Amino acid sequence: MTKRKKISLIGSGMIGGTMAYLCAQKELGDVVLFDVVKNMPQGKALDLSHSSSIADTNVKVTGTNSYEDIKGSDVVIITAGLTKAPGKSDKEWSRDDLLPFNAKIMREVGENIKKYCPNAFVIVITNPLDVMVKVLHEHSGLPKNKVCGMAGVLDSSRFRHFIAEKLNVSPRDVQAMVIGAHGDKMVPLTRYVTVNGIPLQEFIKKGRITQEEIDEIVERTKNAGGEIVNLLGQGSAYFAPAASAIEMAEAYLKDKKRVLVCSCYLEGQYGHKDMFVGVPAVIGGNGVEKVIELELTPEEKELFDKSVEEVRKLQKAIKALGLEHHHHHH
Amino acid sequence: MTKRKKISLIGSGMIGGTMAYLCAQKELGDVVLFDVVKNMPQGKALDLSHSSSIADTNVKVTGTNSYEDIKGSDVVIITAGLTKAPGKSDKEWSRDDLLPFNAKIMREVGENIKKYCPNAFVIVITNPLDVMVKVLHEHSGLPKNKVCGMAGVLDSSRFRHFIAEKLNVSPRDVQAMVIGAHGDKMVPLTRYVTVNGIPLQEFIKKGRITQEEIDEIVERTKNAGGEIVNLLGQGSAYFAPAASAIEMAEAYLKDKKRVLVCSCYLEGQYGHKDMFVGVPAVIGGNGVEKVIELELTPEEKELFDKSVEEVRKLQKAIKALGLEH
Amino acid sequence: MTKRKKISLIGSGMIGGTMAYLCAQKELGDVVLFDVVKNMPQGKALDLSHSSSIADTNVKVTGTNSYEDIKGSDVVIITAGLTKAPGKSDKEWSRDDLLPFNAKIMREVGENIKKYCPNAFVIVITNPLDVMVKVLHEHSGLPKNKVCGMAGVLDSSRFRHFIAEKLNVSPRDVQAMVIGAHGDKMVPLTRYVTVNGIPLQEFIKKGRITQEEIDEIVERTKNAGGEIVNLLGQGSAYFAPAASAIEMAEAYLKDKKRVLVCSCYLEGQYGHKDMFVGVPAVIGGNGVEKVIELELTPEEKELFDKSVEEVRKLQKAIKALGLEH
Amino acid sequence: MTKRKKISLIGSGMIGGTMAYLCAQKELGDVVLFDVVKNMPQGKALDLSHSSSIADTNVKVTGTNSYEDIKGSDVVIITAGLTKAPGKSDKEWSRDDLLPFNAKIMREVGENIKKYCPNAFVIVITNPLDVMVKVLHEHSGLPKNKVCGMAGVLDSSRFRHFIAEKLNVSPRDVQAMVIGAHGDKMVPLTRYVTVNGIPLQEFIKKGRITQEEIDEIVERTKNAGGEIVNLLGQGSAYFAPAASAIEMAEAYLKDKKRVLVCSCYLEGQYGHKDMFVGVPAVIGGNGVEKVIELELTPEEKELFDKSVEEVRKLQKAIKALGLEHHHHHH
Ligand SMILES: NC(=O)C1=CN([C@@H]2O[C@H](COP(=O)(O)OP(=O)(O)OC[C@H]3O[C@@H](n4cnc5c(N)ncnc54)[C@H](O)[C@@H]3O)[C@@H](O)[C@H]2O)C=CC1
Ligand SMILES: NC(=O)C1=CN([C@@H]2O[C@H](COP(=O)(O)OP(=O)(O)OC[C@H]3O[C@@H](n4cnc5c(N)ncnc54)[C@H](O)[C@@H]3O)[C@@H](O)[C@H]2O)C=CC1
Ligand SMILES: NC(=O)c1ccc[n+]([C@@H]2O[C@H](COP(=O)([O-])OP(=O)(O)OC[C@H]3O[C@@H](n4cnc5c(N)ncnc54)[C@H](O)[C@@H]3O)[C@@H](O)[C@H]2O)c1
Ligand SMILES: NC(=O)c1ccc[n+]([C@@H]2O[C@H](COP(=O)([O-])OP(=O)(O)OC[C@H]3O[C@@H](n4cnc5c(N)ncnc54)[C@H](O)[C@@H]3O)[C@@H](O)[C@H]2O)c1
Repeated sequence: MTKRKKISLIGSGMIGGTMAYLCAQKELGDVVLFDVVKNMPQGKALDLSHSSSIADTNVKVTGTNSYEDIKGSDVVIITAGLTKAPGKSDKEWSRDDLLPFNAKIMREVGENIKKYCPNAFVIVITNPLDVMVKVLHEHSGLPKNKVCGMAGVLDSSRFRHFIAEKLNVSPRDVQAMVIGAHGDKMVPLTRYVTVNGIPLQEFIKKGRITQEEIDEIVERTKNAGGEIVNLLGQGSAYFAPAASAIEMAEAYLKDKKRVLVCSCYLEGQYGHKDMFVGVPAVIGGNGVEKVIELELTPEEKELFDKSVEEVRKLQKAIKALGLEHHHHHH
Repeated sequence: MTKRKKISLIGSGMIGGTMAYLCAQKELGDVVLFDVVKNMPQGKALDLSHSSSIADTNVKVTGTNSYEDIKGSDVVIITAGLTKAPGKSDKEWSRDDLLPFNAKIMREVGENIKKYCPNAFVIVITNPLDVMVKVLHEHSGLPKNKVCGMAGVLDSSRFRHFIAEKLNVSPRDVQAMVIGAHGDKMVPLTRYVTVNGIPLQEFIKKGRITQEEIDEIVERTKNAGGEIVNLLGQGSAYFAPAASAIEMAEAYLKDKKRVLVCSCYLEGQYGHKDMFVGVPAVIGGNGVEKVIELELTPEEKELFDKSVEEVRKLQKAIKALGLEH
Repeated sequence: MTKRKKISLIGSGMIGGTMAYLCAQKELGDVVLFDVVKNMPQGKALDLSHSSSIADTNVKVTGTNSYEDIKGSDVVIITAGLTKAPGKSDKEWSRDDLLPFNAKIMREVGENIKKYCPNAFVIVITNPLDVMVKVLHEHSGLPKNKVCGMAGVLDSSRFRHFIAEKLNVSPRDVQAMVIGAHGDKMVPLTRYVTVNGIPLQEFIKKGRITQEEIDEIVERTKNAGGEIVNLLGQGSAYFAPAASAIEMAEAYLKDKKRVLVCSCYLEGQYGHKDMFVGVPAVIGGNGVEKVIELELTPEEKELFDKSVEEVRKLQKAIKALGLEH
Repeated sequence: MTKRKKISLIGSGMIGGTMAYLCAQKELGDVVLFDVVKNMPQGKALDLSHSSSIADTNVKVTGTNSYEDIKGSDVVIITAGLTKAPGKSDKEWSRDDLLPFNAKIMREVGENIKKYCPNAFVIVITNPLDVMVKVLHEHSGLPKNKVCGMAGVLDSSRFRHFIAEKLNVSPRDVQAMVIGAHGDKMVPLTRYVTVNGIPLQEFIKKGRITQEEIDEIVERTKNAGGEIVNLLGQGSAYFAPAASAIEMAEAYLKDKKRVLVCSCYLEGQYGHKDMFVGVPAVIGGNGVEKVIELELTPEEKELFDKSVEEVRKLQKAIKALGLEHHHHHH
């Protein structure tokens, strides 16, 4: 027969479980919840199985501590890693501090994807996002188009939400993109914000929103992750991160050709190569099918290049870790 | 108790039945299917009721030949009318030719809404759309914000589909608007086409689409209705018209504040007043909450004004039939 | 790349177009609308394509007059055929009278499936359903588990709707099956009707429904198709038939293991073999995965056997037309 | 205008947030997330707002620490309370130990519903469920039909899932009910389990499932909550509890006339009155529109009555708490 789709969630914490719940609600495919922690993914998987019965969906949800259970996955979504570095206050939370904790996890996960599901589409969520996706790509041996990072869909959703709230319109009808690194140097593209294709500038000229208010929204978008960390007190955001990665997964599974901002492998676009960074892309059954090259103004391009320089600085730290290949398997 | 929403579909032909099906699938509210043809709406309502059981939804679908069954409707959607004028060929199909048959029907429907459901949000579909909506409005007594015509969501869906197909991207990510009259002088707004906010011009510059291809798509959008009439051989489009009207209805029922192009009563926007014509609008729980006045270029403004002039010409026929002015 | 599912709809009339609309709303897969009428499926496909843009779904809808476009289909759903026999009144409508017109069409469709998409799961709708499915199966060469007819989900949806309406509960919570032939000798299984597993008998005992009311509902279920034919005046039911077939298709495409009554090839269950007739079945990725043999009472068994005998009589006509045996 | 529906979630912890996410996904109405903990509901509400933008839904999600923000709620769902009593091991987890912690919370919540949204339909989740719903009803002054407890939909979903898994059929097609108290003396109604109306017994007679396997499933259903507590290590189940309460809310909001097992106020049915206990009911726009009286056999009825006696024993403990009315307002 043609089997249900199979989605493995490497990491069964807050984002992992929430993504599994979306998969159950949406009947996307069978789900494997993998974690290093014993019993917990099996417990969440039982709860999620019960929830599938309530939803009248037909979804097997399996919890596991064994990588071999990811064999034959169509999609793999990776959240394995730490959310907050120890000995740091909430207010000084930085994704950058997670780097030395999370890089070695990416190598392990990569080696296991290489062994058990080398044909999967792989979405990395673990921070610091743009360099974690590079480590994973390097150690997994996957095709450049079959690995990407979730960040832009989340950052863009934030930008959209804040603009839509201010204008009092449906967020369906706001288009907004945030490109570059997933961090403080992300680049919300104000000039590209539209309301059903109507430039945001029209609304400014009509006095429905001011430049000052837009500038505030751009900064709120940059700071949104930390805003939620400060309010929650434990961990980080999960409902929107989960939804963002599932939107990407959906695009792959059903070959939708969505235009989504993701951290993608560049091969010369925007003047850069051999790194992953946030750019608009077409996502379909071939994975990252196209990186779209925006006609950025010199000012936007300078912001983007400065963003990329933050990824290059993190990449130097990854190199200073020294990670050998074929550590776990080959 | 708070009751389910009640949606009355005045006209139970192709579009009306298809809209009822969406209401059953989406569990939007109870549905009244009204028509002047005896027994037909009752038959469709039984079929639709069976289909709600299959969908596991909770929807009463009532077919009727009596206007009294529209009492208390939250939303009324009007498709009553002819699709093709008697004695005309398919090749010469024109929405304008429907005018003398359908205008009288709008008057009658309006009179009934006025007594039975004056607080409804009313969506007109019957062609020729922009003048039909004005007849309905005038004879119903409804507030200007509580009546509109479905056209621009359909015309825009065509523009979006054709652009998305050429670019090979999801239509979710194509924004395209068509404003003006729902007819040959509709105005597909090429300058406003975006792919997730990215101007279509960027894709031209990169050679992903040519200006000639866009020009073809613009004309294909204008001609889409008659293309489908000629292909089908019977009637006219209905799957997309139904979905477009239901999108509008959902925006009202759930106070969504959608930005949708609809035929709206103008009160000076674009330099025009006291007609309905297609414009971007915010649709929510107060109906047409705002008409958005685009910063049209002089050339776009001219195209819009020539579109409005087609509505004004049709309105002269309405006045000459004794149906208002 | 793993491609989208491909669903071919052989017949692009009322049911075929409505099923395409569900596929577009539900984003089930790309759709091919095939018909012998030139240009009509192409027109509907354009309309449906526009409607997918409105739905924000990602669905190619292709209309065609060429069987070659069914190549590689995952699912094929067959509605090609007549709905009413020429020269008969509505009051005397009988599915049996369609047999000599529609049987030849099943042969032709089968021959094409055999070369172009022999690995498809095939759902037959064309009437008279139980014998049409057997002609298709025989001339297609498909495995017995890969072909079935849609009938029992529709008949059961009617039984469910009528019971749910009388009890004033959600039809989600009514389980009712109708087995046997899709015709006047269908068998609504009163003893198996439940409300969330609670036997209907409990509601009789409490006076929420009477035996006379149930008896009326049983007959209304049997007569439902012809009731809708008489009300509509044109054609026959389509909203519930479409939804029923799409429910079946979804069970296959997503390996759901739904328990649905379908016309299935019997291999000794109920004491019968080598015919298709309505039985409860588990539908999943291997098609008809299991026929469930109910513990019928002697009286129920007799009703089922008399239903099977109606299929056997129709099959004699099939043999006499030279279409198998 | 006719406003969106308004759903207030009193308690913004694991179940509360998860219910808010379902409301955002399903576009059920605007959501108020109330909690006594400062900042946390506001943080979750931001994350959920972002997720609504991703979902293309039109949902306002507000976090609050003020009861007045529940004014005009159509539905109120209460999870306010403790999940695990202190100083107890996971293996000895009991809903009964939560009683003295949670009763006073119910009085406070009730008094505020009375003041701010007396026309709401109220779904209680806080354990120990059947007596918490009684405390809430007593102190809120709501109509008997406008308050109920979520338990049976969850317990029944579990019974359904386990049966459906064993038979390898869609859980849509399994009907199973668990009635009585939400605890160890719940009563899974084996005789009423059906597969599209086909008695489970047919499947036993055909050898597709054994009585021994059914008996195991009945006990697994009784123990399911504790099973998940043991596996998770922290807190209790949330994905299915949330889904269960939203299914009940949906039934109300859209007047669906669903047949759902809920903890309902009895007025003589089953031989009992003036308590809430799990029974099948029709749920629609009038709330609990009908309690269905099953034709229980004497053996099933004995199990049900013993279940009710557990609720009566908890109720005596509630009485021994002594709670005065008009403590917070009136
Ligand atoms: N974008 C737009 O605004 C579109 C507009 N249309 C128009 O919508 C209208 C309906 O199209 P279809 O549903 O396809 O046509 P249809 O012919 O299938 O149905 C029209 C129904 O109106 C009924 N009707 C006629 N006079 C009536 C009366 N006084 N009251 C109640 N019902 C009455 C008829 O009996 C018939 O069932 C046509 O005028 C057509 O031109 C259609 C497509 C797109
Ligand atoms: N429960 C059931 O099994 C139900 C069965 N039916 C049956 O389904 C069939 C279709 O019903 P509708 O869609 O309402 O009819 P319809 O008349 O609207 O469409 C049938 C289509 O089949 C096409 N067709 C005829 N010969 C063909 C050929 N060789 N190949 C391709 N297409 C061809 C026609 O041109 C037409 O478009 C009828 O036989 C009807 O009795 C209908 C309702 C319920
Ligand atoms: N936009 C973004 O890209 C974005 C947004 C939010 C969170 N994040 C990141 O996502 C990651 C997960 O966040 P969360 O809230 O789900 O965290 P969490 O702490 O709730 O869960 C992470 C899980 O990873 C597991 N884990 C640790 N090591 C592992 C290993 N070697 N293999 C498998 N599992 C392992 C842990 O046991 C834990 O269950 C964090 O790195 C966080 O910074 C990124
Ligand atoms: N089937 C059932 O009925 C069922 C199933 C699961 C959980 N539960 C119960 O649901 C309740 C909630 O579980 P959870 O996992 O969401 O717990 P949780 O600890 O994650 O959240 C409970 C929240 O209640 C808040 N709270 C405490 N006192 C409050 C007050 N006076 N007002 C408002 N908020 C207050 C807390 O601050 C906390 O955020 C528990 O009592 C648990 O036993 C019942």
